[PDB]
Amino acid sequence: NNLYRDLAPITESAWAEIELEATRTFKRHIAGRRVVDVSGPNGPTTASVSTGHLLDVSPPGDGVIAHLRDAKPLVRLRVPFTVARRDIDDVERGSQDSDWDPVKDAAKKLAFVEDRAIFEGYAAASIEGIRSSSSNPALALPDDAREIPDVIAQALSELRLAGVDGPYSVLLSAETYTKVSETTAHGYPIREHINRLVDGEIIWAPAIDGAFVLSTRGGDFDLQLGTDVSIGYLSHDAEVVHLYMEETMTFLCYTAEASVALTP
Amino acid sequence: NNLYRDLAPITESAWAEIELEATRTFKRHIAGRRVVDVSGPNGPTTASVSTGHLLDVSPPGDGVIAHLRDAKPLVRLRVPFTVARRDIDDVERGSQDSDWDPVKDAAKKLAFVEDRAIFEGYAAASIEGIRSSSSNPALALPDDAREIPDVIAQALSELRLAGVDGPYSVLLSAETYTKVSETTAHGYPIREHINRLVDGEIIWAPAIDGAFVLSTRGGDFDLQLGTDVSIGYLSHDAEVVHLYMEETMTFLCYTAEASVALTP
Amino acid sequence: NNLYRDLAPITESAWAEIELEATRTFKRHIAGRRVVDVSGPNGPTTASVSTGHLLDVSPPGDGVIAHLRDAKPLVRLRVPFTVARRDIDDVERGSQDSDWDPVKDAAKKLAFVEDRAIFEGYAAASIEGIRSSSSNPALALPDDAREIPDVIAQALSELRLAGVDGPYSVLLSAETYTKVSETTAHGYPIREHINRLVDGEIIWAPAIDGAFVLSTRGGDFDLQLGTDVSIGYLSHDAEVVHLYMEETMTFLCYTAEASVALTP
Repeated sequence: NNLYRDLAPITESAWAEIELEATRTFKRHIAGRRVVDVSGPNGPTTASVSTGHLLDVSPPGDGVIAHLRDAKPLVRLRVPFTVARRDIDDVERGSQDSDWDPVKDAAKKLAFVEDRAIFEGYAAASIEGIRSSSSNPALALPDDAREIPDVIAQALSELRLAGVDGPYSVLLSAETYTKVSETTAHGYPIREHINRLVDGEIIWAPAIDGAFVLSTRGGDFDLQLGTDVSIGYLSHDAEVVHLYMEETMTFLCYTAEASVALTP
Repeated sequence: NNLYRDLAPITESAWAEIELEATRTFKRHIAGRRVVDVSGPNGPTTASVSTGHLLDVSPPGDGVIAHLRDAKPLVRLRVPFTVARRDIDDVERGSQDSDWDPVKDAAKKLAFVEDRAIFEGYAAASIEGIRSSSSNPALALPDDAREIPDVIAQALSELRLAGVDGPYSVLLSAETYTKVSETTAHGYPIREHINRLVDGEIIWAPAIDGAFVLSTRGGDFDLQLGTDVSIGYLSHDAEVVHLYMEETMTFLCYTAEASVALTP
Repeated sequence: NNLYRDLAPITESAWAEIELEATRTFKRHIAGRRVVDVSGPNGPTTASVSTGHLLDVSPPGDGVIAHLRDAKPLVRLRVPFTVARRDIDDVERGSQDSDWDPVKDAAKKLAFVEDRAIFEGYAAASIEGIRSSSSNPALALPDDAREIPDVIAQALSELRLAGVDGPYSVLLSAETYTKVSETTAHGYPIREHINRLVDGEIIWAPAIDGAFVLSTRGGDFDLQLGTDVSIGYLSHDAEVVHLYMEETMTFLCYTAEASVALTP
């Protein structure tokens, strides 16, 4: 009800088209949710996640010991966008090529923001990313792609020597993903070697910079959602309708030695 | 299990006696829980209470609007105390007059701390009390007790003129309670007049300073408990056992004009 | 009962977390138990393993022949470690990132000790390892990884010429494992060649020095356990709890020509 979608001059079919486009774009442009554990929507009443720690505070009086409970607040991210009214009206007339580019742009922006917060951190929201939280030393991606299989093999060894078990996955930036896809060593593609090195999967991650090697055993990275991605309405005009894409979330990292970062 | 009561050299009967004494003392010395609404124990995993508000924060990037969710953290209060081992051992021998004075002192201290936090506030825990949160102007208790019925009648009128309804209750400090109990006007006790003025009850509140006139309709004052009063064990010796009384709580005031403070 | 875990100030959830971490780390860091035959726990009353041989001794008197029965005693290995009490207490408050690094370190130390005893021997315990017990001549690992497939093929031939049958497995040190994983010959990875040479499996063995080629038909290597890995409690303080990881075991090698050692 807080979305006020009933006040928007948008028909049911137009809403369905917009939602389909947004879902497709967000699914295509998101990679963090494919590795970390998602704590599903807890409702609009959720404002923070309890960590279970205690913080020393001044006692209310003599002879009393006081401790505050520690919690991490959620953050709400809102990406506004605008949709032309003629495109909405053409849907009911059988139009199959309505312009939903703003929806795609908003979905891409929200997905990139979420991925960067998960992996690179968001200081204002008190989110420490996987890269900063990792304790394993960071490796460097080689200049030539033919050496990528070696470095990924060095990281895995680290994860094995730290006691971290379970399937291992590699998240590669767009440039690194393309380089690995097209590179061959004496005619032998290097993807067929990385696929054998890694028993998990290679993930298309267009939002990160370098590469990440993580252990997907479970219980190391938790994305807490208070509210999942939702589309709402602000106002409209004789020509345009103003909507927004919204999400309330936070990220927590528990295991520091379950990730290795390969810098560019 | 976190109380570690199984490691203490205390028998079941001694535990029962200690708990009975603590419960009696805390019930006798507490007055805040008789007026405000208690949100019962939510378990050890509760660290904060969501308020439903939003705080502006710096956006993660251009074209995005960010808001943090606001929450009030809980605070844990711990009052340690010590019990002699001979008194514990005498319980199994049929002793009916074991020394539980430390338990009573700890219970009184915890109850007074909780009452003062509810009514006078606790800045370090971000708790704003009923007195500071109230918007109605504060009245002054008269020098002579015979005029107390008039001032209480002035406060009620205020509560009526602000639109606040429901039963009205008066919390009186120990000195004011005794003065009202013993005072008479031309032989007519003033308690029989205050009882007719007030359709709720007169509450013995030995922790507050002056007096409070509140509306007990409901939904104005909320004491959130993460964990109720519990007794735990720290360590022991050949002569003494070290225990503590613990409670995790916070207080929230919603209706500012549902209370009037009568200063001493 | 001899572990005295009931005296420890540790809750059930903390015990579960500690045991889970220890099991994960030990499973990740152990390789001997994946090849040899494990004679399961026989109970605390087991003190030695009978070999079935006889030792000449001085007769008690004229006209009598005396022989002592030969047995190999078990050895108990204990690795103490310490855990902070605040981390234990945070588990009941919903903490998901408690510090169990000491448990991981103890598990790694115990696993490495057991692996080195199985493969390199432990003279004080009268344990002769696989390397010293082997009768086949030891080969040398080549300087360049591209020649590793050849040497492993030389060892297998030896095992075939000695009459040893059954699946063959290769245990590689961490360095050799990584080298084999990353090395390629004219773009063709050498793992795809070693996997075809060997009909068993390639085992990650971070405790051994060079490499081992063994026959896993069965009945050649026996790890006798009197008591499996178990966690016990020694004492505690106001800040820390002292625990230990314990195991009673011995190792026996029967077939001398069922193993080949490739030195670094």
